[PDB]
Amino acid sequence: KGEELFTGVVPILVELDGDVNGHKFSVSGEGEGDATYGKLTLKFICTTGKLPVPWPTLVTTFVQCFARYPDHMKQHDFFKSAMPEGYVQERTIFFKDDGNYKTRAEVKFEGDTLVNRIELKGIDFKEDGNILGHKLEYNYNSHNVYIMADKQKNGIKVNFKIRHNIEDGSVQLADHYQQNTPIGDGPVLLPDNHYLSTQSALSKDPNEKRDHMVLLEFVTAAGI
Amino acid sequence: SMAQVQLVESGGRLVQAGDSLRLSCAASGRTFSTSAMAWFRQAPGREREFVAAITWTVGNTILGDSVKGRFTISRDRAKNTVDLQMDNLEPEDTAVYYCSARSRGYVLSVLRSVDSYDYWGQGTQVTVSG
Ligand SMILES: [Cl-]
Ligand SMILES: [N+]
Ligand SMILES: [N+]
Ligand SMILES: [N+]
Ligand SMILES: [N+]
Ligand SMILES: [N+]
Ligand SMILES: [N+]
Repeated sequence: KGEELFTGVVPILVELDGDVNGHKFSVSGEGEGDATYGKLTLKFICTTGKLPVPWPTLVTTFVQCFARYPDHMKQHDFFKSAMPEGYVQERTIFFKDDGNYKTRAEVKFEGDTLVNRIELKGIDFKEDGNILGHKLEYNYNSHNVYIMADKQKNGIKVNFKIRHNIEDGSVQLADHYQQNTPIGDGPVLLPDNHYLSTQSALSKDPNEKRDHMVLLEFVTAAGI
Repeated sequence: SMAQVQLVESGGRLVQAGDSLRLSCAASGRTFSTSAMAWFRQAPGREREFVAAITWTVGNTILGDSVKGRFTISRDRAKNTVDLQMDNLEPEDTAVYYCSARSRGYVLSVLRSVDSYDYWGQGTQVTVSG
């Protein structure tokens, strides 16, 4: 059982290659997750210069195997059950009245490090809009992440609506559609319907000259 | 969207004991998913034997006991190659050298085992004469 890999603190590496309206960029990240607390801490650097999109729009792309599954729900932690071999995470993210991100990720162990490698593609964004015009506040809210099994794909289907606070007091919704399928052929837990209560907080390293993001996530499963 | 990866070894030669040689492997296909690559070697009448492995993201390396301090594995993610630098070659290094790759994630201990890889090249011959 993959649950075993998560009983202590696990180091994490993150790598993302992106292209939004033709603007290419790369990000690298490191930190650690502790599933016993449901805690994740990560720092990201844009290695190509300036990030062409707002940092909060990439938060959900930048490892739900670090959720805390209460003991009575351990039967439904598909994320852990897929490791070490790992799992594919794909999303399409529809920004209300704007463009969309499509993403492709693999989350897996390489020895003692959990690795999350992402490709991201965004298109049809307005040059005046909240995203390309950098009108999102640098902050994040709480959301519920709804998980249901997908028996035919041997995986899960996931959906939620992220609320991005805009600097003029409006809110920009980002509608997430998500699926996850194992990478190995080992058996995986297909869960009953449930959700992950997700909270996050963004901040900055003042000793960091490069464009960057410090990310903190707290995630606990619920609904059973 | 295909998982298939293809591996092409090169560089095997006939060489004198105490010489060095560099082998190279080229991966293509869904290289995005690669998580480890490795070199094994097989001599006639013998089981295939672990030589060296390298984790793909970080570059952590594992060497088989009988090449420790002589062989060096390294990989280049931009070119999707993994090279095996063999110094101080001995007649007993004579074998066909195979390149392999894994895409599933793993704990480190399974990487020495032939059964832990999803893709294999067709080998390149190394002969060491003394
Ligand atoms: Cl426009
Ligand atoms: N930002
Ligand atoms: N995201
Ligand atoms: N999890
Ligand atoms: N909700
Ligand atoms: N939440
Ligand atoms: N492919």
